[PDB]
This record gives sequence, structure tokens and C-alpha cells, in this order.
Amino acid sequence: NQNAQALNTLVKQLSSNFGAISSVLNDILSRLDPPEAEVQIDRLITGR
Amino acid sequence: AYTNSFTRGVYYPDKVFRSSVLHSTQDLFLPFFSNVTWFH
Amino acid sequence: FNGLTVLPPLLTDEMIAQYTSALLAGTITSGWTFGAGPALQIPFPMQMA
Amino acid sequence: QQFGRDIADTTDAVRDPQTLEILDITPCSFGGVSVITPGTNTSNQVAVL
Repeated sequence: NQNAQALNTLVKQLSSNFGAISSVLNDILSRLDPPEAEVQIDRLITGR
Repeated sequence: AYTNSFTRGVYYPDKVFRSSVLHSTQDLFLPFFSNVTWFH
Repeated sequence: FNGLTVLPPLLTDEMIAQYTSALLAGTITSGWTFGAGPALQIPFPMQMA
Repeated sequence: QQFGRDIADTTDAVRDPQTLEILDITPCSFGGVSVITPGTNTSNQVAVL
């Protein structure tokens, strides 16, 4: 129960924003340029 | 005239499909066992 | 999942059951002696004695 | 509905446009690459798991 619950918490922290405009990587990649989108990626990088 | 709603006033929060899960949301809902107004 | 994998154990449940069956047959047919040296047979009333 | 969501923020199903058809989305398979070797002291043959 603890191992599956920690795995479910690790899955459920992927949908967290951590200050981003969206939590999924492909949407914030696909409508932003890279030199403005690098810090937008990097907040999700350090949170995950 | 006043009466009580039992479990009514629920709907779909985010126009999305979910199956065999339990989802918690924050949205405008009718509270359970509240005083609803009855008119004839 | 996305990046999460679960490795199976090296010992399967049949092999863990065969270890416990070997331990149970060893303790029933020899008492305590199979954990010390060779498994030396003894009647189970004299083992319990 | 148009698309189903998982407990994370990833899709699980989608309504197809131009046909109004429902399709299931599962990710294609992945896994780690484990290499079994006897060591370079014996042979350079390897087996890939």
C-alpha cells in the first residue's frame, strides 16, 4: 500500500504546475519559442 | 415553502471522460441536504 | 506508466515455496541437524523428545 | 466529451475529428537496457536484456 501510494503520488505530481502556465510539456513547448520557453521548461524540470 | 434536496444538483465539472477513478474538484455545486425552495 | 517500470523478483513464488518446502521437509525429517551439518534422520517422537 | 484524461495530465482517449470516432491511446512499450556479460577476462560476447 505504501509503495503503490508513493507511486501514485509520483504519477500525480506530474500534473502539478510549480508556477508554470501549463503542466504538460508538449503544450508549453508547442506554442512558445525556445529562448523564452527555457525557463518555462526549467521550472517544471526543478519541480519534477 | 421550503423543502430539502437529497443528493441532487450534481453534474460534470470539466467536460472530460473518466472511468473507475475517484476525482476531487472545486466547482459551483448544490450542497447536499440544503433548504431548496418549493413553488407550486 | 511514463518512465516507471517494475522489475520482477529473481526468485519466483514457486522457488520460494520450494525453499520453504525444503526447509519444512528438512526440519520434519531431521530436527535441527540439517542447519548444522548433514541432515541426519530421526523419528519425530524422538525429535520432539 | 472529446478526450479522456488520466490521473496525471496526459491523455488516455480522444474523439477523432472528421469521423466522430472514439480511439484509445496507450503508450508504446519501453524499458531499460540490461546487458549480461561474463566479463572481459573470459569472452567479449554479451547478451542484451
